[PDB]
Amino acid sequence: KCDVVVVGGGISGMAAAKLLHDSGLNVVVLEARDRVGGRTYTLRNQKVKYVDLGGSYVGPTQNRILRLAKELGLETYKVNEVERLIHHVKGKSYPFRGPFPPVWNPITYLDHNNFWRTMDDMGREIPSDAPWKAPLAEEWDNMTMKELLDKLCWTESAKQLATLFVNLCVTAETHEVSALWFLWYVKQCGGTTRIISTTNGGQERKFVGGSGQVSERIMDLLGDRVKLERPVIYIDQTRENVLVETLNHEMYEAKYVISAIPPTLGMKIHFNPPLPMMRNQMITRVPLGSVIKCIVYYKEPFWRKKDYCGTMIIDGEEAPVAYTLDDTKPEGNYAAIMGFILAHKARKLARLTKEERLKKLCELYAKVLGSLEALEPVHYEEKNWCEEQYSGGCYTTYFPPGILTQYGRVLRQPVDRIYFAGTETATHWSGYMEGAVEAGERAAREILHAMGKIPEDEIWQSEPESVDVPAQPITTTFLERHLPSVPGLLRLI
Amino acid sequence: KCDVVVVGGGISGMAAAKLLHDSGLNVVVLEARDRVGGRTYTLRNQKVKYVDLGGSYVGPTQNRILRLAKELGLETYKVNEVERLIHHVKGKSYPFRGPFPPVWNPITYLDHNNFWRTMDDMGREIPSDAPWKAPLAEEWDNMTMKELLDKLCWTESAKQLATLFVNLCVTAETHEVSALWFLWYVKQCGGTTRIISTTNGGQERKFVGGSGQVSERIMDLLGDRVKLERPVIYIDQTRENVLVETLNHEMYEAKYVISAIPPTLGMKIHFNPPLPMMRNQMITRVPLGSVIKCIVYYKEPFWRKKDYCGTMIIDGEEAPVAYTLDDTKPEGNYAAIMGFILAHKARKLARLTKEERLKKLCELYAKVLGSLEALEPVHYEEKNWCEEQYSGGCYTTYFPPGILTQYGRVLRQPVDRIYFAGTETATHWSGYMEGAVEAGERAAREILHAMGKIPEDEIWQSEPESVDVPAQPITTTFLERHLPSVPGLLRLIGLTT
Ligand SMILES: *[C]C1=C([C])[C]=C2C(=[C]1)N([C][C]([O])[C]([O])[C]([O])[C]OP([O])(=O)OP([O])(=O)O[C][C]1O[C](N3[C]=NC4=C3N=[C]N=C4[N])[C]([O])[C]1[O])C1=NC(=O)[N]C(=O)C1=N2/[C]=[C]/[C]=[N+](\[C])[C][C]1[C][C][C]=[C][C]1
Ligand SMILES: *[C]C1=C([C])[C]=C2C(=[C]1)N([C][C]([O])[C]([O])[C]([O])[C]OP([O])(=O)OP([O])(=O)O[C][C]1O[C](N3[C]=NC4=C3N=[C]N=C4[N])[C]([O])[C]1[O])C1=NC(=O)[N]C(=O)C1=N2/[C]=[C]/[C]=[N+](\[C])[C][C]1[C][C][C]=[C][C]1
Repeated sequence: KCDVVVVGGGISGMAAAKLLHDSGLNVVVLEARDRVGGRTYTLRNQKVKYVDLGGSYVGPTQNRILRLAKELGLETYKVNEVERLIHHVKGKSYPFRGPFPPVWNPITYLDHNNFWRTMDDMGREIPSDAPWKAPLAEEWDNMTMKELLDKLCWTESAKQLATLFVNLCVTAETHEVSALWFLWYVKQCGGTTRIISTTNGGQERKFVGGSGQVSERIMDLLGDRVKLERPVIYIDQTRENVLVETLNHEMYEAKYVISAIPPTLGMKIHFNPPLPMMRNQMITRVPLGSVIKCIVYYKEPFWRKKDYCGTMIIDGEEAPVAYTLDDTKPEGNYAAIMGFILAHKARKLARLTKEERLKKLCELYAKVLGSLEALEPVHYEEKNWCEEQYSGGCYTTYFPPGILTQYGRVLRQPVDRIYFAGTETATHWSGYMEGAVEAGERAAREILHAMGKIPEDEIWQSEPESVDVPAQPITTTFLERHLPSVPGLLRLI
Repeated sequence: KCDVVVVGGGISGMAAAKLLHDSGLNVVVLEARDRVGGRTYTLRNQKVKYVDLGGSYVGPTQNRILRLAKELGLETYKVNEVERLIHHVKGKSYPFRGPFPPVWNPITYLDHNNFWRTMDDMGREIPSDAPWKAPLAEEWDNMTMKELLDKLCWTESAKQLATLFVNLCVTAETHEVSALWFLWYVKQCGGTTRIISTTNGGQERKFVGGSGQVSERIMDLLGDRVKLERPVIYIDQTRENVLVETLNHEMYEAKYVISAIPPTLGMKIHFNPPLPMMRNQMITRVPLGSVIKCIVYYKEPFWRKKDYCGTMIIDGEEAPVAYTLDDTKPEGNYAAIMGFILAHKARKLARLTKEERLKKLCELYAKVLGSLEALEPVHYEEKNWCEEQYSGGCYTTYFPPGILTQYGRVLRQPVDRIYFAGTETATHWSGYMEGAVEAGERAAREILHAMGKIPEDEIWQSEPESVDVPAQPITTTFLERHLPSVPGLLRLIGLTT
């Protein structure tokens, strides 16, 4: 028994556990599996030395995990983006530089340009704070991303790219998801460019040694306080001190509980009293994406000799993987290529043996890169989050049509003495590790204010720009921002 | 410890507990609350005598619950449909007879006609057995019912009626739901007419005294074997006998477990080993509807004197309730009007005090019936399932866009020795009580075949027509089935010639 019990073992949890504890409070972290990273997990073994099988990239805009990571003595390193990149469409590879693949036909350049531009216009109107307050909230929330794309794109080229863009960020199908939501999501990281970018944004760097380290080291900083194998089963706010209880068959009491489960996973616990109605149902409507992350390892980074860094953007159904990044260690060390198997594909491809899938991955790469070499892997590693009981799937939680709108404002409303962290709770970079920190921190601070050691003021707190990962702003073009849409051009005539 | 553990206390479970037990097997029903009715619950108290707060109607098509009901000595009674009915639109009531409200405008008579006609054409094409197998499964599954109506309906009159038709049957918004799914649902009951009808189909009869009876009585036939207050928390197939465990802190073991939790509510349990990928994620994408059931009681059934039985179909937002049935006991006894608060409205009006809601319903009724009398309730009763931890919501589970298609075929794939009941699992009338029976029974039988006391043959079993609720088929009209759509008419117009 203690002061405050935290229900998740992952980054948001620990971040929060620590904040509290750096603050004198007596904390305890109930964590359900033997490891402690979140959807964050770092394999270590001679063949690979280390690989993030969970989440790794981290960037310019993400001032907080950067910071936390530093305090625990960790270091960044940039991802390879020196050579050229590839957009392989209709069976051929086309190389290029810069964040964005070039388009040929004017009546298409116009389209694409409108597409993204429009995503951003549409977002500039959604408070991150609270998406459900947008002038057009409902209209956008009762529509599906596919609907939007269908309405928005006069060219197939664009319709597909956008699909992919989407398949790629969040984890599912243009048809699986609320427009209002997805629109929110992108903006809440600073829009298209920031998010899609390797170099001046989202996927610039990985952490030396693994993002796993983040939470392990906080565990180290915490005493015995972090209890592994402690699936929390049952929470009771009935009396005064709160009781939490473990599948284990032990009890803990405190005067507060932060929960860092991904929202759905709340169903995993039995509450008494019952949750208020909105929450109770909300927990039931907000699932997780599906993805298998895969890493194929070669003797050296053969791509570079062909003046490709290993970034492939790949169009089409026949392809197991649509996006690929270089995963070689910072030293020229373990040549590898990283790749995601998204959404429906993640479920189709699951049935194959690991082996069967490597063949597929390779063959693809050999073809896209154009090099027999890819046919000669030297080691493979993959994780399929789909199958994880205590995670539910990967990257994040998505919102289907009906929902942000109706159940949205509940996600982080406190229930008596339970407050709620978790990346899916953030406001910046939710969905990503940074999110997961802002969350926990904001949470815990909520509890502090409750206990009276701090004002409304200091629940929400600012993000001092890191010095190691400075951020430069986003640039537009008179042309880029006044060319007509395909319709405009039509009306112009 | 025992033979087979069943996880739900509701109709599917009991139905199934029984079947097994009628068969010599050593059963046990772990149920989580003090009661035992499903999303089936019967209030009892002088003011009311009894009222189903949960699910009550039952009808011509539903050959099994009728039957079980009978074996336990229960009796049907038809619901009032002698007087006329009302379609209240744009603020006026229009009375009528027959299951279907009449429409003025031909250019609209045609539309409606096509609307429903289309729903059935569209469903003659989806094997109930396995909806995901339709020639156009995907296309229809990545579409939302709102899209379909939008695409399908050339007239507001129709778009609105249809919307309501949906808000009503399932329990969500045209935009929350998969076309493919909803289509499936309707057809899996035998289509529009069967389903919408009071008299010759869906809502013909209530049981006397309450549906609750059904499951209680089985609990009676069952020994102590039914354990209330036993939230199952944890199920372990690791070894050989399976262990299930209660929040209570006691353990049962068996050689099979039937689960009768509505699917999502699986999450409620910790599995080891972990459920296979698909199931693990499916449990998570398939929620329930939202609805508050409401019953207002009057001195006598005043509407009848006005030659209305109290069936109100009510269009518009300004309305807390869109469908209303007479609930007066079969004797002329407790004058009452039943009504549903659907979908978004369920959540909007939830904030109001019970009181605030009564004023609202009444006022509503007073205007629609046109009768100061309704301003004079003599007692009120209401349930809001939205707030129920061990149910999730009401009538049933719905599938959003992505999903029947992908995670569908798992709903009832067994996992080692866990087999899966619950209405959400049926093939007929799923979503309804009948369903829940077909499920449970079929389930159990699945286990029988496992143990080798029965062949593949007898897992799925047929449905002998009730004598007391005989069923007559669905009737079409040369005209009904050849009038053009508003498009057809358009294309017909060929001034060219
Ligand atoms: C999975 C993943 C992947 C695969 C990938 C990725 C990721 C992921 N990410 C995301 C992250 O990870 C997130 O954000 C985080 O992690 C979250 O965290 P949190 O909040 O904490 O949650 P978690 O972590 O999970 O934790 C949880 C915990 O809890 C526990 N439990 C449960 N239940 C329970 C418990 N206990 C007791 N009782 C009970 N019941 C569990 O177990 C745990 O422990 C990401 N992120 C970042 O940042 N980075 C990266 O990299 C990532 N990744 C990704 C991304 C992708 N991208 C970027 C791509 C792209 C491209 C182009 C465009 C766009 C995008
Ligand atoms: C709710 C409802 C309402 C409100 C209404 C209705 C309904 C309902 N219904 C439906 C029914 O209810 C269903 O189907 C059934 O009941 C189901 O059952 P099952 O299968 O078994 O499931 P349940 O019952 O829920 O059971 C469950 C059990 O389990 C338990 N738990 C949980 N969790 C747990 C447990 N244990 C251990 N552990 C754990 N974890 C619980 O508690 C329980 O016990 C219906 N149906 C019929 O048949 N009828 C009727 O009436 C109904 N209702 C309605 C309907 C409506 N309508 C028809 C209307 C319309 C109009 C026009 C057109 C169409 C429609």
